[PDB]
Amino acid sequence: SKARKETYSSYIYKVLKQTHPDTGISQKSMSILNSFVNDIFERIATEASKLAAYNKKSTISAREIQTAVRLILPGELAKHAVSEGTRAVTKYSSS
Amino acid sequence: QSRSAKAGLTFPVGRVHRLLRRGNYAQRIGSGAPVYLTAVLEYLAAEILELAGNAARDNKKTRIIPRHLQLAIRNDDELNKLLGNVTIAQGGVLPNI
DNA sequence: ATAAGTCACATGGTGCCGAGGCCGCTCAATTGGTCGTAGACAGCTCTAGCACCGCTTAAACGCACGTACGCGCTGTCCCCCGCGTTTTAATATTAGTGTATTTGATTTCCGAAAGTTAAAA
DNA sequence: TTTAACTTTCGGAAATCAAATACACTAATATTAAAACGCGGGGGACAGCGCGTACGTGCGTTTAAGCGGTGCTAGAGCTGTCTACGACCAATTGAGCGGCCTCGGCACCATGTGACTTAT
Repeated sequence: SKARKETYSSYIYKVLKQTHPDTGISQKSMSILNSFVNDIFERIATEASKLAAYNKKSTISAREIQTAVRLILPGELAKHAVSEGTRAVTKYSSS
Repeated sequence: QSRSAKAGLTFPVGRVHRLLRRGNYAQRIGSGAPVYLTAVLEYLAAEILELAGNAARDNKKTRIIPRHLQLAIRNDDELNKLLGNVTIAQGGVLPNI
């Protein structure tokens, strides 16, 4: 048997449709970008909860994630990342 | 209505939520944390694939390939710091001039 | 002439065949609601900071200057390889067997939870 | 006086047992892309050298670095107290694809009455 495997490939392809509607993706490229988000997710979350443990505070929260991303990303990308995280969570909380 | 739709995000905020639960990083998770993380991941993915698409334009073909991806990631000097440890599958290596 | 009768006509209705039109069951994850507890907080006090002077003379910077030192120099040695050649072993095809994984049904395993109390500066 | 280890339990985990694929390798095969032998070569990298040089090598007078008092206050760390916020439960949905049905339309046999007719 073979269990259903987690993937973000549909979302990756959709955002590529938004960017370049005429462009497709190779299978190897799609596996590569599917691995991108999981690798980033891990190296953000571990650092964020380690920072939370340094705070000796129970909850991993938005401030912890913001700090973790701005720690680990190179600064030029970090500015964009924190701005987009903040505006996204604000748009959500405005619901 | 879905959480991703309410956020305006394309990526699966609910999947990021449940994955944070699976990754046992902390017992109590703020509700804003998964959506913030999903937004960050979506931004990074969009940026890298846009760079790869422009690389494909430079190579004059309409499908992304690991060579396009490797060229983009190595050429962008900030994402090369972010993924300096990574080497891409069928990605190659950049020229001396 | 007319009650009986045959007859055809006319309409009844009963039966079977699709078929397009609603319907039934299930699982996603939402959101509705609700306990209980992390979180920010409420007076707070005192820490190690960080000035804020107020000395001293130990570094230190320049003043001199000097071998050391460099840096191309230069006969020449040498070695790498650009091929040209025979090899030469890298293809990349089938293959079934021989576990390798593997996914059901448990079936014990065991530590988080709930008392109860040992210990502990 | 506060950080543990007794315990007293139990209900998900982590064993087990099993068969269902299925994949690895151990292996024939002619080909055939690259290996590796084989001699010059350029080319270059090192020998040897002059003299310019550049960082130490060496003195004089500075400068900061280091103490050494003199505050004083900004946070450290701690709030004693009020929630909020999120972890749970479940309901509160839903949509998608099978199921019945049920529409109406055909082919077929039943039933009554209008001719008419005849033997009443």
